[PDB]
Amino acid sequence: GLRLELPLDRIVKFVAVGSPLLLMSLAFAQEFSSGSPISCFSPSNFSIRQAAYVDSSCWDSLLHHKKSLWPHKALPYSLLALALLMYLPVLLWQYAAVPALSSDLLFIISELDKSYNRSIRLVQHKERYFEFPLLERYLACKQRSHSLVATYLLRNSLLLIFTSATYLYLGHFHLDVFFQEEFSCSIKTGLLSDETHVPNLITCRLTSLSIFQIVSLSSVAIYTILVPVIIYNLTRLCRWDKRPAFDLLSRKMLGCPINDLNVILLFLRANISELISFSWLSVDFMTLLAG
Amino acid sequence: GLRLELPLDRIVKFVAVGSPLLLMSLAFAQEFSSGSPISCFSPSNFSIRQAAYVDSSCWDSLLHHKKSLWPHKALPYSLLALALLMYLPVLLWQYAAVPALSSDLLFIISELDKSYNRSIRLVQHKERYFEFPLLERYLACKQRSHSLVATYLLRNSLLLIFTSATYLYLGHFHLDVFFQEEFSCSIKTGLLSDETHVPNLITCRLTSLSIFQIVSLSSVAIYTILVPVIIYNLTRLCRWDKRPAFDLLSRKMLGCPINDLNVILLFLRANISELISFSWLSVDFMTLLAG
Amino acid sequence: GLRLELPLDRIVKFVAVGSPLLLMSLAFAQEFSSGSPISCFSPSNFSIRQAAYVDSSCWDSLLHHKKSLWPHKALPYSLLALALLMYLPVLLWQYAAVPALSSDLLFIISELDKSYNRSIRLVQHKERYFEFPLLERYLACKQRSHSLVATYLLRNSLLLIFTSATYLYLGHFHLDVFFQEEFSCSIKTGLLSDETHVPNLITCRLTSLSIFQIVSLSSVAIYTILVPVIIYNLTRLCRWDKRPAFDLLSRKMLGCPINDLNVILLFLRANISELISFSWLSVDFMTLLAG
Amino acid sequence: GLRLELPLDRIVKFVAVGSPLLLMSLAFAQEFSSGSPISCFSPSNFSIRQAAYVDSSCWDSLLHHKKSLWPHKALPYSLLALALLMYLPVLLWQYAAVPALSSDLLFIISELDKSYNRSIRLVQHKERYFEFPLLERYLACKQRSHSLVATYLLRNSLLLIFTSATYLYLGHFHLDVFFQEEFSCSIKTGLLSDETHVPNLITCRLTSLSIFQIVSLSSVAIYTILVPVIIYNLTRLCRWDKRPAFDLLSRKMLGCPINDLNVILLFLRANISELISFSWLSVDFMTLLAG
Amino acid sequence: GLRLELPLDRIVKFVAVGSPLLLMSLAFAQEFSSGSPISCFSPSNFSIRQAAYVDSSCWDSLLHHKKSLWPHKALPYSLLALALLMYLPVLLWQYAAVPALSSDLLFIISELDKSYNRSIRLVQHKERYFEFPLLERYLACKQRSHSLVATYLLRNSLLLIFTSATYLYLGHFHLDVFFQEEFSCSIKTGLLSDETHVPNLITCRLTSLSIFQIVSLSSVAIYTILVPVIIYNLTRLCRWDKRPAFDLLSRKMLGCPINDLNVILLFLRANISELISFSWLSVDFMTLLAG
Amino acid sequence: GLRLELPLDRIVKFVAVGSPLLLMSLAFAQEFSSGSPISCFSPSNFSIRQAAYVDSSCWDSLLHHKKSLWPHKALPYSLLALALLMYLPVLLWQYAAVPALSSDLLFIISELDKSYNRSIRLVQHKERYFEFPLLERYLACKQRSHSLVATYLLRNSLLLIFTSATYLYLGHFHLDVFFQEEFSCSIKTGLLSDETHVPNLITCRLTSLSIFQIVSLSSVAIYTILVPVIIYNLTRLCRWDKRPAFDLLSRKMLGCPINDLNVILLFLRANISELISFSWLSVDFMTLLAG
Amino acid sequence: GLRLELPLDRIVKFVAVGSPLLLMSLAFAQEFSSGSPISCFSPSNFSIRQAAYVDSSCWDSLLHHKKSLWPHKALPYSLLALALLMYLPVLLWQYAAVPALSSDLLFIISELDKSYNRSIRLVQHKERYFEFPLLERYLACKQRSHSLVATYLLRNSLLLIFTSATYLYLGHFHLDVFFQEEFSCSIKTGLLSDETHVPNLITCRLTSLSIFQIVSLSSVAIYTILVPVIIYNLTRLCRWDKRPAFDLLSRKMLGCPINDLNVILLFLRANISELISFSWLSVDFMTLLAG
Repeated sequence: GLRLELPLDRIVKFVAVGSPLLLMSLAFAQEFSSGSPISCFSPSNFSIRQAAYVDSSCWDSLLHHKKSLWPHKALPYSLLALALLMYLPVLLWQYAAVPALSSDLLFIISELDKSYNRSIRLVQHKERYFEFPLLERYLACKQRSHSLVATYLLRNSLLLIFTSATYLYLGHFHLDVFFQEEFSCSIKTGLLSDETHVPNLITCRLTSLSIFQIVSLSSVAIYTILVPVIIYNLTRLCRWDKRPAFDLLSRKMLGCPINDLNVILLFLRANISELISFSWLSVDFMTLLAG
Repeated sequence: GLRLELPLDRIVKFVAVGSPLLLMSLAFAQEFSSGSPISCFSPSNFSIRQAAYVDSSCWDSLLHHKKSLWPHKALPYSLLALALLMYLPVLLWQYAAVPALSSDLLFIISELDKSYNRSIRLVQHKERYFEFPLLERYLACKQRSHSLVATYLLRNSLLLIFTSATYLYLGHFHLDVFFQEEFSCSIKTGLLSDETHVPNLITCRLTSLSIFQIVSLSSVAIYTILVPVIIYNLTRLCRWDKRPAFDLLSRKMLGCPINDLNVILLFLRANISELISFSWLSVDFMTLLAG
Repeated sequence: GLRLELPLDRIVKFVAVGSPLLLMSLAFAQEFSSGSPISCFSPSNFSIRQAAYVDSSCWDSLLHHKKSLWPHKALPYSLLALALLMYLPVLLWQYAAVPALSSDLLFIISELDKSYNRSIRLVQHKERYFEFPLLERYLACKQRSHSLVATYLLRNSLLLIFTSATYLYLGHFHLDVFFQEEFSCSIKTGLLSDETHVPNLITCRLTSLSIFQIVSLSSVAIYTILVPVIIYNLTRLCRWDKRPAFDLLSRKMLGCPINDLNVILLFLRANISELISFSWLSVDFMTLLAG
Repeated sequence: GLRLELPLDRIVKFVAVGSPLLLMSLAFAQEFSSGSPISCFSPSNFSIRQAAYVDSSCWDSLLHHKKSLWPHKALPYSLLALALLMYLPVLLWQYAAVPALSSDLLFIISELDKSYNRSIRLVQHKERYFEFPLLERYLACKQRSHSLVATYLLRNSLLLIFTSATYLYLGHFHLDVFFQEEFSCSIKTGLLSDETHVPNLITCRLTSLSIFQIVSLSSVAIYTILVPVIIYNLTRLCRWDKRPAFDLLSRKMLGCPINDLNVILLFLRANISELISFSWLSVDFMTLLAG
Repeated sequence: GLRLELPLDRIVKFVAVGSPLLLMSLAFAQEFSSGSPISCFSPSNFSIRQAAYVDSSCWDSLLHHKKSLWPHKALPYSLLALALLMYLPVLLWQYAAVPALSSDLLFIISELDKSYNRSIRLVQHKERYFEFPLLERYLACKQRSHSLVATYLLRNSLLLIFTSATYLYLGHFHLDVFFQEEFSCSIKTGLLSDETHVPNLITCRLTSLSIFQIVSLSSVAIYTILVPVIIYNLTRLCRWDKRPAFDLLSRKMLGCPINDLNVILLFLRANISELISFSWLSVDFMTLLAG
Repeated sequence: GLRLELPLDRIVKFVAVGSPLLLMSLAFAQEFSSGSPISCFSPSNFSIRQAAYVDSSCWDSLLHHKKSLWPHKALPYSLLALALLMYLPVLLWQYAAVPALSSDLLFIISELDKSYNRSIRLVQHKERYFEFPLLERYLACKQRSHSLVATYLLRNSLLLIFTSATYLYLGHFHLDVFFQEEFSCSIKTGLLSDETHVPNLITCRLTSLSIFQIVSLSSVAIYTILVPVIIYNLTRLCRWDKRPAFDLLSRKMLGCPINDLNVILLFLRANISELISFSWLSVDFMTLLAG
Repeated sequence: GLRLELPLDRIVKFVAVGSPLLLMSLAFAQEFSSGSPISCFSPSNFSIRQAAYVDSSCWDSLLHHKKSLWPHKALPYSLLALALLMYLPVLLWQYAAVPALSSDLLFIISELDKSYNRSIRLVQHKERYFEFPLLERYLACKQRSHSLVATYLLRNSLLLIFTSATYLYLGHFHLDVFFQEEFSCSIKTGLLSDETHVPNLITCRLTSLSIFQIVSLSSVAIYTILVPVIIYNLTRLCRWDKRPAFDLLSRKMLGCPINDLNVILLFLRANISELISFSWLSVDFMTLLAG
């Protein structure tokens, strides 16, 4: 029943994955309802099937003559790609960091409990500093590594990079097609030319500009909101974490803070409820700890 | 099986989250049924496709010429945003207050049970005042804090602020479009101008004014009803809570009532059924307590 | 596995909550099927879209000129409100009476079982009257209260009040629109006036008068049926309830019958199967009770 | 795991409740499919909307001029009412007879098992007649009552009464509208009069006469079949039921057969598998019973 | 975990009940899809609604003038009735034979196991013939009865009778309407007569003759296949069943084979896996049985 | 948790049953979508209903005049019949072979384990050849039988026969209608003759030739692939199976290989994981087997 | 609870199987929505049914005259075949390698645990090299085999081969039909010729070119991404795997690396968490291992 993810990262992943899916569903469920996502004012003597042909041709082309409006067609697929892009760092953390850290937390929790139990017999009263050789050798070995701190940094770095990519994509493509609801589509380009019945230019109107605007604005707003929490999570480990065995923990509590020790200390602090935290909530001393 | 939420707050959160979703579903399920949410009286010689083009264009524009009716289009999305705004304080309370308070309740419950068991042997008859040092040191440490009382106040403060925001939004936007069921829409503004067939102004009628009025009135009524219960919950802790170990509880029962002691006392009173409340329901005395 | 609700109240709540929902579903499921809930005999030269505009406008207005038929539009929503109005007393009883009464029943059941077990050793043969001080002090304390009897009365009072409100609403609004299946609707009131093509008055017919009549009659009938059972439940406690420990129960069996003793006695009688009711089904005596 | 209902009554209740629901579903699922349940031969120059108006008006009126065909409209609702009418006696038996009889069966089963166990020690060989005072006093008390036999009779009486009511309703209303598939409907009665375009009389045809005939015939047939089993169940207890402790049972096996003893004897016989029925299947004697 | 039904009867009941339901679903799911199950070649000047009226009238009448085609309309209901007719014998066997036979099998299995255990102590080496008085008295009592063999015969007899009824119905009604896909329907019989516009006779074509033919042929084929297995099951008990305690079984293995002994012997043989069948699979002898 | 089916036969049955169902669903789900499965080029002056009549008549007839195209109509039903034809051998194996073989495997497994346990005490060191009389008598009795080997052969024989039947049906019927997408249908054969308006011959086109071709080709390909695995399974037992107790197994390992011994040996080899296969994976010797 | 698949192969199989199904669903769900997947500009005097006939005929033919566009019709079926082609290697690995390897891992894990337990008693201080004869004989027997390494290589080889086949198919067929949205279809080839009304050539346009392009590009991209991980998995075993009993493991750690030893070593390393890995996470020595 161990908890292997910080509470903030859980809600960050949930929001970042869920929101593009919700926006994509809000766009799929409207164009199926309204029918065609584009209308065209065909001439009066175009019967019925020729009007449908004009509609389909202008929707397929999507090129304003008098310049290109391709983002309208590729909205839900581009939104769906964002879901996979957000889900990739979660998969990386799931399949690259949690197996080692799970064992590293279980072992340290068990031996911390054992050390507390051993110190209990000393409480009811110095062969204590050397009494835990494992807690010094193992912790010195892990402090010199750089194994999974890199993955923890890189997950947030990837999330920030993809957020910046979304910013660039939106601000470079969707901005130039705002407030553009109609365009002059043409079909007299290929073999249909040299045929006098069909007019030269046909006006057509997009029927889903509101969905486009709402999706763009909402996505920009939420992915703006989601940046400070990400940078806070990234910068959380930069400052040194401070709250018998805890004395030995504080003994090697110094130096550059970029190790594997900081992440396991953070996960230990976030999982303090597993071990006996009776004395943790009450922040002489031996008399109080006697009970 | 501990209960970590007051019964009143449960129903308040349930109502405040559920009702905008129900109203939004009552609006989605009608415009899909009736087809277009707006009709237009196109001229007789407009064939079929041109009438649909006029309908779609006037629905997209939604601007009365002879002034703007944008709330009609943005009703379900604005209602959906209210659901997230209501759900945010619940998330804050879930992820910021309940972990510490759960441990603080478990510890106090266990040691209260232990103290009652110890006093039982004294019942069947003064080393009793000093017999519980933890119940004095821990309770004095928590009484000097201000940790989670701020969150408890801020949840209700946020709910009140968002209710006021809903009031302002409704009374500033929806009021000026009541009793307005039809408008003169125009399409001869862009490239469609200088074309004599289409008339200058086309009358159009909204087919969902009843849903608009009903949703607005119902939402105003329910969020009016939900205010006194919120202010009662906020003001509940302002008055000091009054009902061996309970004597020590009453001993430090004084001073300014804004501490972390008041909230844990309220949760203890609301969870009296966990411990032995045999003597609680019967509100000399030692002879009665002997059984 | 305690039973905390009388069997009659269960079926009363089930009927009173379920029936408006069933009637509302019988009205939603028909107007979605038949299409428009109102038809209009537009002139022959009105094309197609103008007829739909006339239909929508007359349905939105719903005002007979040659007086108002608004109950037809607001039938399912008014029926849905009745469901919440019926559900409110159930919520009140669930969140205001059952927690105290559950403990009060558990304690009395356990101590009744203990007293029966103690009297068993006296059966196989006067320090018996004073042998149960708790059963006298606790029962005298509860007999002087007025705590949850008020809630039990007020639940049925609220149900009766809401039934009377439904009576008044139906008999004051739905009665004047019976046998009215068609009306002369007009659209030439606003900007559509001074336009000679549209006629002055257009006949329209309601296509759901049968559903209206059936719903009204059925609701009146069932809420007429549901009144005598409610008044019987309310008047049940007015008469004093009569069927070692039961001798002490009969000892304080007198006085004004409006206490908290009557309701707990009723719940004890309705939950006689929990304790040992071997002698209850066989209604000298010590010889029979020896087995 | 006690069985509290006779096998015949189970299938009777299942058939009587299920069949009207099945017939109602066979009528709902057809008129939604075919569209309108009535067609009308409007004149050729009635455009499109006027034909729909004529259809809806004639369906709402449903009055043959050259006399009333209201059963066609009220078929599924009248069938649905039969489901509740059939379900009411089941509810009465569930909430009025089974709680007392459950305890009365459990007690008699347990003490019968105890008596058999006591007689076992006498088998391996007269203080036996007086050895079971409870089996005589309790059984004499129950034989003088009339408590739940009245409910058992009244359930079948109510079922028979409602079957007779269904017979009367069908044979008094549905018989006069058989072989009537078309009628002359009129709409020129109210304000539509003094208008020369609409003809005086319009022929209309019912499109669901086959469903009407099939439902009527099937319901009559099944509720004819269901009567002899009901009367057999009612008359089952009139004849006295005949198959140490069973000798005492046979000792008071006489007199008028209308008591509470007959019903509990029937339920005991139908639940013979609960106790040790090893000797029941083998229908000197002590030597055989020794094993 | 006893098995109370022969494997062959299980598949027979499954096929006989499932197949009419499958055929009925294959007919419901096609006429809902294709729309109307009958088309009519109305004249050119019949507008739109008059053609629908002609279609509905000819479908309702279904009477060839120049003789009756009623089986086409009543196909799915007649197929549904066959499901209940097939299910009735299963209900009879479930509610009339299995309760007695279950106890009769449990008792004989337990005492057979006991006898085998007793003979085990004699194996490791004549007070054996009289050692099982119950196995002789009980088996002689059951051999003289005729209780449930009649039900076992009557179930298969009813299945055969209903198969013959299906044969007669199909071969007497469906045969005369094969290769008949169109007919001359008339509507000028009632009040529509003396009206010159509608022609005297209108040709109409059935659009579901293929479904009719396929259903008829398939049903005939499968219910032909299902007869030999039924007659084999019926004739199975006519021949005497042959494979310490089994010696006593063979001792009364003679006489007329129509008893209750044959059916319980068949069920014992079909449930040989319940008891110790170690020696059954190996079909001197005492030396082999020693292990 | 015994495994009673070879892994190859599992996938063979899964493929052979699933694939016709998948192909049938790929044909049902297309003709419901496209509407009519056949179109006809009716003349210009045929109104609307006469065109539908022509379509339905030509689809029902399906007879090219200038020869018969009946396989197009009977594709999904003929595909559905193949599912039952494939499922029949699985039912035969389930209800005719597995009950005897299950017991025969359980007994041999248990006694093999017992023999291994007995030989264990001899390992840690000739009364061993005669030490297992059952393993010789029972195995000699089963080797002389021919009971369930016939069923095992006949299942694969039936599968091969039905595959050959499918080959013959496809290659004899579907081959002559390939590359035939249109035909000249006629309706002027019966009473519609001697009527000048309808032309003599009407061209019609099949709209589902692609589905026909794809289904035919895919089915031929997969049932070609499925033949070598079937013949391998059939020929598997023809060669003698070769890998204290296993010495006795090898002792009677000779003669004609068509017995019941081969199938139980195959199932034993396929279920080697049930017993102790510690020495099986390591393929002097007594020293190695000591551990 | 053993893990029998490498984590990388799990995600590879998941992606390779899921993605063609997702792409196929993205193509099925669009052409059902838009209606026909192809439109045609029929002449004005073609009524309604002739236009539908032209549409269906041109969709069935799909042959540009002025060369063949068959990939458009066969997109979802060709995508569905890829799912089975990807699933086949997973089935091969499931039914050909995992049963032997499961036992081979269980045995080695159990005996490794036993050896560690035996060495524990030697830790707390040379009959150790010969102390594990099984770990040498069994491991030498498996090192000389080539049984399941071939299957492990062949699974990835098959995946690479099918990826190359997909590359060839796409680049040889889909490339020549890009940027081709319309074609000149003809119907005047068969019996419809010599008929002057229908024109010689009819222009038609594909309405699903965007789906075609998106599916092709996306599939190419993802199956390009999936190649380096496959080749990494294939090349993983080529390099020798390096990290009392582990000394014996290192003793035969040499030679050509193509054996069955490498795969079981890889699976042991990937399943290190099953056994006691307390000393694994802490990478003199005996003093540290004493705890």
